[PDB]
Amino acid sequence: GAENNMVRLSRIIIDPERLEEYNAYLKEEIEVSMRLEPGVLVLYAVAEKERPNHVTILEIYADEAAYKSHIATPHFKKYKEGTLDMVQMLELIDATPLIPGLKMK
Amino acid sequence: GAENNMVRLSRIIIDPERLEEYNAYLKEEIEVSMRLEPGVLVLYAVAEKERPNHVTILEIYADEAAYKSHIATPHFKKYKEGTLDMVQMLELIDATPLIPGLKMK
Ligand SMILES: [Ca+2]
Ligand SMILES: [Ca+2]
Ligand SMILES: [Ca+2]
Ligand SMILES: [Ca+2]
Repeated sequence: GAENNMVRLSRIIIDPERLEEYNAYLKEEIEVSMRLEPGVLVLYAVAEKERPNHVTILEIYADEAAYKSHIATPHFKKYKEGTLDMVQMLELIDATPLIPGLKMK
Repeated sequence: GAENNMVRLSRIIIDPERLEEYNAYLKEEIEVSMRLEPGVLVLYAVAEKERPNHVTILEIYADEAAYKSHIATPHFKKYKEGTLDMVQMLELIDATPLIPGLKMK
């Protein structure tokens, strides 16, 4: 439920020359995850308008089991392997939501 | 609709000695905004577990008119004035969602 969801921010810097390829892989992998995995509650990615190769993803998983299952999926594998040479920085920020379970209108 | 929503990340660093007071003001202001303003679609605040005085808020407004109305409200005023001496850094990052209108499950 809301009280044990794993919430994380991923902050990524992508090689500017590979940004189109990266976005193609990322968008597909998010779409498949949202479609197929009940434990993936959101993968909400945004690109900074001033620096479009700086992407932040708000990640909410039902629990750590859901997260571990997610990173074993073929769709996550395709993304992780496909983009390995495109990522310049990856920051993984575990976080606590101020209002657990707050949803978008 | 999804295609003209104003999406922004606010990254804030709060004076560590004022963090409890800050969170009280922030949580109240988010709760009131979500309750009262149809144009505030989400204010999803998280605190970094390693550095709890580092807060990131995913902000989604229906449009720029909704945002301008929000910052004129008495509840936003109370928060902005109440926390003015507690904020050490404020970064306002306009952003483009990769999947406009994606919602949390
Ligand atoms: Ca849960
Ligand atoms: Ca390069
Ligand atoms: Ca809109
Ligand atoms: Ca201090």
